Amino acid sequence: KIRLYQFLLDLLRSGDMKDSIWWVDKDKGTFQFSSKHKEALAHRWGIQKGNRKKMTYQKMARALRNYGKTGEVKKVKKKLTYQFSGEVLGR
DNA sequence: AATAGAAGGAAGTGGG
DNA sequence: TCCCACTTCCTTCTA
Repeated sequence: KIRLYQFLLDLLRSGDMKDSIWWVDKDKGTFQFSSKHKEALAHRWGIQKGNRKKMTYQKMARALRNYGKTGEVKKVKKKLTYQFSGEVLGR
């Protein structure tokens, strides 16, 4: 199965949920979720994973925070905004 | 109060 | 056995 950060990067490259997620500065790898439409994207993540329960944004962001230590995704001090690492961006 | 974003400890589930 | 990569649950704090 696909990793959460790759799922998000794939969405950003494809544009298929442009109303739920978008680049802020793609050169830097910063991206931002929609306040009003992020849940639809969280639902898709859960369904792609086949999880038992409905996925929520809160649980999705809980997983996102676990990347902070290893570095694939880091929280940015801006509403609903995160940043991929250069390594993730290159791959 | 109502709403929302952000946080993380702890325990459960998957597939190695 | 025991880590992977989250998922789920619950509670806290700030704005």
